[PDB]
Amino acid sequence: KGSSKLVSEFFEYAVNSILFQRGIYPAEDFKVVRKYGLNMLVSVDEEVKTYIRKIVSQLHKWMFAKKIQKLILVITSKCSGEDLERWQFNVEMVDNKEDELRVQKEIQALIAQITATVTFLPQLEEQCTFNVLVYADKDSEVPTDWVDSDPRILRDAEQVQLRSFSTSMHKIDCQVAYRV
Amino acid sequence: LNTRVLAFKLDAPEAKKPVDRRFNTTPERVLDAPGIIDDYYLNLLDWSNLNVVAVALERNVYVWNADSGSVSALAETDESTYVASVKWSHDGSFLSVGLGNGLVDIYDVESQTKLRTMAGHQARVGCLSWNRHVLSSGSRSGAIHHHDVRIANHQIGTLQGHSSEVCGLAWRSDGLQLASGGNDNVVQIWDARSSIPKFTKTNHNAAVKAVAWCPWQSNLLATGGGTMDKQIHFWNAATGARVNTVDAGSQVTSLIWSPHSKEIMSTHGFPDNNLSIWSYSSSGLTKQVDIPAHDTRVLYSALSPDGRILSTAASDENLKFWRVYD
Amino acid sequence: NWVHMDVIEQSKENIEPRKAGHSASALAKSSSRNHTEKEVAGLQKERMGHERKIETSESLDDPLQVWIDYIKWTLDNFPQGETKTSGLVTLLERCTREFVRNPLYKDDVRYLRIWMQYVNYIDEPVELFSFLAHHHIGQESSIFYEEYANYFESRGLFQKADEVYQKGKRMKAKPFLRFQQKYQQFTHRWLEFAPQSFSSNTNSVNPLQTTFEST
Repeated sequence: KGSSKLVSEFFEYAVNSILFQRGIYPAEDFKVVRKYGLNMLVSVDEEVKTYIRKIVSQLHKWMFAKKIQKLILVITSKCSGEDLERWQFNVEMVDNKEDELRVQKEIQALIAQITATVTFLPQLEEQCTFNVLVYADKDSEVPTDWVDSDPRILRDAEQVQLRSFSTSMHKIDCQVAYRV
Repeated sequence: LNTRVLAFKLDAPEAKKPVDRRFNTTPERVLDAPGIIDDYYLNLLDWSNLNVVAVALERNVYVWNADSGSVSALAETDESTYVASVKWSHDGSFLSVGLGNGLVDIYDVESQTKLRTMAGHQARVGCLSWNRHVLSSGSRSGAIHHHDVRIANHQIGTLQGHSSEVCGLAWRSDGLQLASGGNDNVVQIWDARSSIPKFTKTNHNAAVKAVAWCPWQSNLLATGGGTMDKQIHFWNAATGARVNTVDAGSQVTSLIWSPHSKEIMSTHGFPDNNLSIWSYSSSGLTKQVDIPAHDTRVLYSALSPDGRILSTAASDENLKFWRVYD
Repeated sequence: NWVHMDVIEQSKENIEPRKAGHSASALAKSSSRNHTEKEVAGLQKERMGHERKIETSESLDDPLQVWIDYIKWTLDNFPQGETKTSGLVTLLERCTREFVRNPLYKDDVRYLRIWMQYVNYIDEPVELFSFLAHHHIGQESSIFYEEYANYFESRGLFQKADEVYQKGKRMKAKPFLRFQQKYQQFTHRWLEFAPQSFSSNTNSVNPLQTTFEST
């Protein structure tokens, strides 16, 4: 309900952020908008906006139905065709007016950490593309635009656990795997 | 396994090609500093008003008299720990030594005997600032402790203004205000009587190790940020206004106001390892002098009590002396 | 097996910005350093081990590996890079010097990468690039041309950078796709930042040139 909406929106902003920070599209293809008390980068490109929108709309449906366990974003060199980086958002069911504010602060902190990953992440020196995966319940409804895939887990990867935020409904955290 | 893995079938859009005063560069003197630790979170150098340099090498504090050039080994910690900070009291009589284990030692410089050890920090004490007989200690826990060094129960108060390591700490020379910077990228400005921050500044995007009060203007404070920040901001500590700013180009490890001229010196870490002297005015800051000081980050610095000479130290194991004024 | 970002943040101001990034576990170890004589001794032991491996390295089919492991160990254990006790630059120097005349590594991109890490510490990099070219090291690789050309471009010498790119194109340095994109992008930057010096035909417009006369 409220939580699925909130979380889906977070996914939209996070995906944009990763795309900008990892240099998947050039800086000029984004603009600054104020969200979570931060300056967030968000695509101004109609094609990219539409791609992301389709994705996020489906994610919102799966959140509402409680079908989605994880959202995955993998980054891949167009040169070698191999996966260099894997961002994994874990969705778990948790076991007032103030709560909305708290959630906003927690999200802020997670986004700041996502940005701070720039301190240790290898520079991507080749143009990369990206793919998005979700882990879902077996009984989930799958639209034509989504299809079976292996998890594309990284081999010989470093992995970092980021912070989480919780609504009254969902606990969301982020992990990043990468190859040095 | 209840999990089904799905991938969005459509290929992501391919990216489109985008449309859019001469300064001596040679130090006057160089002193070997074997075993000096390379860590941004420590402060291992200080120069007293009695003209004594204290420097921490691993477990030991050595003192050098700038007049006589006599060297002596003032302190050696237990093997389970190391020196994280040294600070002289204002009169230069006492040396406070913060340790990696949270203890704070106080030594008498005359007899070189440890006067006392002060516990109560739960982790490394990386920064120290003296207000009269009050010594203030910052820690990796984010806590600040006020110690009245004359009394058996030393701690007279605590401030918790930081959610991670306290990096910079400085009392104003008149003791009315204290500034703290932190690894949480926060600057706190505290009135002496209050455990409530007078102002809290979030402008820095990295740790703030470098904190300095202007000696010719009471309320003027300089702070400078670490690697992801690189900025030096200036504040009016009465109104909370940001009155100046400059892009330093490198991680800022220290800021030292020139007592004799309207200028401020900064030392730097990644990438530049340099020493900069800036002219200060209401209109703004102009870079006067920029010179590579060390072969590694210039992590530690202290100004001579006559304000004419700046000592810097680094993990190239040189303690260097630069004549900055005259 | 999962390093928390809080732990990394504790050490963030000791992390040298590096193109190749940092190992997570290495950062975990950095944040927990106790700076004791014992810890230093452990590091001294491991260093000794690596040095012994360099001793016996000749027997191995791919001895460069031994240096890589050693270089990594340094990068991993000293997130701030060069210090007296880290000896990073010296190690990079010994490694670059070791394989100069070795045919097996002429075109090996690992060795070249080690050279590129070394060049960051060099006062006059142009001598280094010239050195490599003279010894036919990395000449088939896009990374060499990228770094050489980059030095020139940073210096603002766009024409010099282009010459390097031209050699690479003749060289057919690989992977040729990466090289192609890199060259293209450079050209773009040259046209944006220093158009007046662009020496190649632009098929530029000629306002009011006569394209037809009735007579």
